[PDB]
Amino acid sequence: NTIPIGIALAQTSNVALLGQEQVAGAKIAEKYFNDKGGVNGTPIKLIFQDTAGDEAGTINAFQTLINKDKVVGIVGPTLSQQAFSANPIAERAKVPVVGPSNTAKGIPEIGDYVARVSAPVSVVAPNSVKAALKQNPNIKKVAVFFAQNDAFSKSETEIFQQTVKDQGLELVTVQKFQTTDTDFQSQATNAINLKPDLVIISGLAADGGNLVRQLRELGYQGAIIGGDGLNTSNVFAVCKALCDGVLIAQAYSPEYTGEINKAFRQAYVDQYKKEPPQFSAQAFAAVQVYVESLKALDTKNKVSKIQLPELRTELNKQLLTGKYNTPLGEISFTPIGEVVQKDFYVAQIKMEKDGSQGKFTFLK
Ligand code: MET
Ligand SMILES: [Mg+2]
Repeated sequence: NTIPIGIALAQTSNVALLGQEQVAGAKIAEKYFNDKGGVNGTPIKLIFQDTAGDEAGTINAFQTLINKDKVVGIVGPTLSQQAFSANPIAERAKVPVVGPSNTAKGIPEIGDYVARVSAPVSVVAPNSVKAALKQNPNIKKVAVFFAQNDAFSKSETEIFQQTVKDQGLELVTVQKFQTTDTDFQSQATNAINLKPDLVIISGLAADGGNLVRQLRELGYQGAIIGGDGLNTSNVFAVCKALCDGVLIAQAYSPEYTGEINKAFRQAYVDQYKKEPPQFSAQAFAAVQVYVESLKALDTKNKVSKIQLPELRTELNKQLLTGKYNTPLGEISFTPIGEVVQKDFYVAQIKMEKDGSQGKFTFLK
């Protein structure tokens, strides 16, 4: 006998460039917690249902997990764009959802069954602008790009734009694109002609990487900040050597000294031969929230005897009250399921000159 937890992430489509790291983190969590006896002796079982890259796919994944797989709760989805459409399905069904990396404004507000372990754009994004200004205090003109078809990108770019204004910088242009675009010559040239010292991009991985590369191809030599959608080594293949120098804020640091992060990091590093990326840590933390909440609930009210609808409701109630020592640091939730997290960072992409390999270097 095992306790089913649903994992609804992008395992196909271009969104899987972001989902990949999350699936990896979730699998590491499953082994980590089951090796510790699962929920008071009862193993958990992660049940994966691919969301693909759109809303319909996420709705279908949630409904399958809820109705066929009878999961006690869901971790997912990958994108805020997907969460806004699909999470209300779980809310109405009274099934908890914990978002691992949905950072758009308004996610926890979707309902009483929606929480997230991922700090939102308003708290993560401004640090990368401050970091850019530290590396070049003479930055004055800023060009901003964003994917207008993506909910998170629209949310993130508003934060970036306000931060630019508050830092006393000149916003010379705001350019729009679609996440499905591969070509950005017109927008990139429009920005370059305005001589920005800093470019900020809010998109996803393939699009963001393509835009970074094209900006460099077209001769742009200034600073570049990428938003959370570019926060994966999967961009390295796209912009290659031209990814070098891109600043990306982080809601996770491998060097954080919590015991579980040490164990998570070591488990990750030993397998993947590189530092755990943010999306992997965040997915681990989401599974952790479910395991530790299930343990706490089971101790007070043996879960093997609770019928599924009540189990879901009590698990949701429980997880909202918990304090968790996760790879992300010590976290908890507000009464509406917003994450409470103290520490944030900025990393910078460092490419090898050949362009075949790179890493994220954390700024001190
Ligand atoms: C794992 S990709 C997440 C991208 C962005 N944080 C969003 O909310 O969609
Ligand atoms: Mg909520």
